[PDB]
Amino acid sequence: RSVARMDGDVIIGALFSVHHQPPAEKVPERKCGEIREQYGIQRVEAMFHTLDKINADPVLLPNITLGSEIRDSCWHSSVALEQSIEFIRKPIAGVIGPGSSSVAIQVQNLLQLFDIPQIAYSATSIDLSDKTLYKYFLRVVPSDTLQARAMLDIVKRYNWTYVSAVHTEGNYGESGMDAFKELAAQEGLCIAHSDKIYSNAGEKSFDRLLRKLRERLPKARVVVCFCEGMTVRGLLSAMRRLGVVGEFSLIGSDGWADRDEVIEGYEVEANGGITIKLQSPEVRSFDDYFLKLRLDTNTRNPWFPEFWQHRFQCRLPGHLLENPNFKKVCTGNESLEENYVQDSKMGFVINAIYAMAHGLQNMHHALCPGHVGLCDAMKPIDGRKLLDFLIKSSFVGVSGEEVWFDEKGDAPGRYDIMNLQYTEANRYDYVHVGTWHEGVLNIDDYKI
Amino acid sequence: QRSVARMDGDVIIGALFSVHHQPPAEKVPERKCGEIREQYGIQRVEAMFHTLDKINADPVLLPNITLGSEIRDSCWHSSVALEQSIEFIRKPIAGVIGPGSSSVAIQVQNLLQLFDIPQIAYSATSIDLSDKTLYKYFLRVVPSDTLQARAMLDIVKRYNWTYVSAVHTEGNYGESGMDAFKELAAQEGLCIAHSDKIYSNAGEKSFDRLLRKLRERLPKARVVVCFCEGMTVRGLLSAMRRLGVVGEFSLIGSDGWADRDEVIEGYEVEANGGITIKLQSPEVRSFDDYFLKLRLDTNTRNPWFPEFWQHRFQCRLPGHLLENPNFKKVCTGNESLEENYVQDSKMGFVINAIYAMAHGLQNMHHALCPGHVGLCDAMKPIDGRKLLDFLIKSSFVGVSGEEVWFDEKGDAPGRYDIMNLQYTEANRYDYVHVGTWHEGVLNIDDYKI
Ligand SMILES: *[C@@H]1O[C@H](CO)[C@@H](O)[C@H](O)[C@H]1NC(C)=O
Ligand SMILES: *[C@@H]1O[C@H](CO)[C@@H](O)[C@H](O)[C@H]1NC(C)=O
Ligand SMILES: *[C@@H]1O[C@H](CO)[C@@H](O)[C@H](O)[C@H]1NC(C)=O
Ligand SMILES: *[C@@H]1O[C@H](CO)[C@@H](O)[C@H](O)[C@H]1NC(C)=O
Ligand SMILES: N[C@@H](CCC(=O)O)C(=O)O
Ligand SMILES: N[C@@H](CCC(=O)O)C(=O)O
Ligand SMILES: [Mg+2]
Ligand SMILES: [Mg+2]
Repeated sequence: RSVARMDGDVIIGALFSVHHQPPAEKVPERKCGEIREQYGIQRVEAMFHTLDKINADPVLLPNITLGSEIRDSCWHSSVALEQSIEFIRKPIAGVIGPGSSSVAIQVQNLLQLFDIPQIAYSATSIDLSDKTLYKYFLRVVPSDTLQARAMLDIVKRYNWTYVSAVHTEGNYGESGMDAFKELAAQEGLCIAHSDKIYSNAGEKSFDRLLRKLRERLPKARVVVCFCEGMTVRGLLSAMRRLGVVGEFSLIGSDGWADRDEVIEGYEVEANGGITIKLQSPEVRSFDDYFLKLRLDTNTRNPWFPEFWQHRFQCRLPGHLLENPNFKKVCTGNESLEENYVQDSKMGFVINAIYAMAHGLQNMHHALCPGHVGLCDAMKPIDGRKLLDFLIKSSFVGVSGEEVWFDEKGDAPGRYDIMNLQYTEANRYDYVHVGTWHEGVLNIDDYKI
Repeated sequence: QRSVARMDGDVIIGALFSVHHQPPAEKVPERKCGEIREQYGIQRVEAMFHTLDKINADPVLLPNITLGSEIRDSCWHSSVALEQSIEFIRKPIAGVIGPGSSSVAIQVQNLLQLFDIPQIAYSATSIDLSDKTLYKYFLRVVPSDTLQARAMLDIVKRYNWTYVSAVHTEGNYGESGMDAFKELAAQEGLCIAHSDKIYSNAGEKSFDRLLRKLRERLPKARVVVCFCEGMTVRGLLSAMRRLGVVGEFSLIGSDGWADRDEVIEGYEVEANGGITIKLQSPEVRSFDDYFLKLRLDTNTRNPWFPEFWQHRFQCRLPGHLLENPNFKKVCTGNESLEENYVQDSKMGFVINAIYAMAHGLQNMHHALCPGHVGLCDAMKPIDGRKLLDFLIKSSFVGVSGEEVWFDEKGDAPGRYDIMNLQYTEANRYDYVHVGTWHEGVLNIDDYKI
């Protein structure tokens, strides 16, 4: 499997969903789906970019260059584990990712055996806060103990007393929904229908899911989905097949948030949806770098050629990765600015990388006092010690966010409440209608 | 540097057994295990040694090819099991026996499958493991809980009940078991009245509500199917006592209840008449003949024996690397293993899992090395992907005379005992054996119920 590398004194591993997960039938041979931009290429480039800057920075890690070994997780436990084995087969100092809680648990179960700290940028499961089971895990995002509370507050806000519940099979949906149901039970909120499903389940399964939900109408119109985006898309698609529109009031978790790829093509069935988004400021710095990448000068990113052809539905003559679905040759001058959309969690990806650097810096200050570069004490780097320095690190993120971790490796965070609506213009957009921070729900009622 | 039980041979079979209890929660990061175990540990380690000795003396099974072993401790925990599984992939292991727990077996299989190493379980019963897209290299000689659902439904249909309530304990066991029951029930025209789930540790208030919801469906739905942990049943019995009701329902429970006294202890009156399922556990006399004769000074192939002996007979071994600090008297070495002796209830499964591995290797040899006495180039090294194909199609007669074979998903047939709680001729409540579910056929003594 391809691997994006950058040499340096200390090597940082990373796991990103460069491709979609393998089709249910291909799982055994671990053959992945199509190339991804927001969750794949953009994150791979964000790592390269962040490391470039850090290595060009005189204050952070003065004479210590950070290298990398970026691997594809295909958002799947089996591929992620396969690739994590490669990390431990210069030794990896720490790992960034993967994005899924279930997948993250699989990776952490192996990494902890070699004392390799892991920092997530999107794994929000409450379970990962258990340090007896996940000692070497930390993250720059808040656990879903909060998101579940935010979701219940929204339901309470609009006096909904009877709701249906759906979650994506796996640790993220299961842990999040269990927390929500626990809160609901305390508050006396009734759950009409409850169901679960795998994001990659067949259409017949999503058909069944939808049918079961409709049967609980019209009393159970509100549907709480602690779901991955693809699970939500699977449901919209099922609504498309049955010819139904606007029957439910969907309230989704961060797997949906304000992601365009989730509702693309199904804006009609998705319209009116209310979602939760992890607050993360747009990273302009990244756009300036990313949009200037060219298919001829970007050689450090092994997947770029595959990406370009897919991004511009064109093919590369003679290229081994020539796409057999497009005829118009790639002019190699197409603009990455067309319909461009930055990964919604870009800030977290970047700050997770910076957290790793700050951990290494803090460790160097303590173990190699007065030394210029790495000293005997950090040759090799002791993962167990690096973990403690990471947990005790605090800094200002790429966009001003205060980043630090509590004893459980959890970071502070908050959410933006989004509402999908048909704007004045002939277009559907994610309107920012509110926020949830420290138990306080603020929603602009006139905006909804 | 965790100890390993070894026996060299032409082909090495790996094994993961719970030689020790899992690490206390706070000792998990350091993977420091608990107390030594006998039935789930030492007895299984010895069962493997004994079985291999027997197979190596068997003129019909692998006549001129010896089997060896690399037995590791799983401490009934995924971190230790993974730690030890890493050691297997670090002579290469042809296959792995174990581990015992489904959640732990899943973690082990996620890794083994990456190296095409077939894994055969003797006690992991999770329905999840039947998914070959996720667990291609997993097979087992113990039935999947989906067969418990089947047996329980067969019991319900036998007495022509049309409506039943359904309760299951939260978690994989309870939820998967009940989902299986419900799928079958729907397909066969059985209606579900009240349906619920609950944690065994839920409060009395929660069990009070559960009982109220069940009673609301009376008298039409007098039968309650419980795919539950024993303590969930106990919670329900406890609620019946508080409410002051008796014999209103006919409870049918999965093996979480089985024939456990701790479940009905003090609530025999409200439990009386319940029907439960239990995995059959045929005693393997030949194992006892071997195990009961083991001695401290001569058993040097089992590295955990010294520790086991000290704990088993509450004595210490002066200056031993693992000298038990809880007892002052010294072991004589002539204590008898027969005192309070109890044979691991899964012993037959453990032995048959080992025999299944041997038969898969034998079948592979016959097909890939025809005419060769020993292993030929086609089996140097053994192609795990091929061994998996041969294992799946292997069948034989087990240690207790049962027929062992696997379906396409690597699942095994199921044989359960059917119990009925009754008040015997004496002033006592006993779990009376009233039937069996023999691989699809329900045999019940209708008069005893
Ligand atoms: C440290 O790195 C800087 C790069 O800006 C270089 O100019 C300087 O000479 C280096 N110092 C040492 C002691 O290597
Ligand atoms: C919820 O119900 C209360 C009580 O009837 C009412 O005062 C409040 O305005 C309602 N809020 C919404 C959003 O409907
Ligand atoms: C194979 O094993 C049998 C059974 O003990 C033995 O009689 C025979 O001599 C062996 N063959 C060889 C070539 O060693
Ligand atoms: C179940 O119903 C069938 C059909 O009437 C009947 O033949 C059979 O005897 C019944 N069994 C019992 C145990 O009542
Ligand atoms: N927070 C989700 C991931 C959502 C997403 O990034 O799409 C998880 O922990 O799995
Ligand atoms: N069947 C249980 C294990 C039972 C036992 O041996 O204690 C499981 O799948 O985890
Ligand atoms: Mg620097
Ligand atoms: Mg033999």
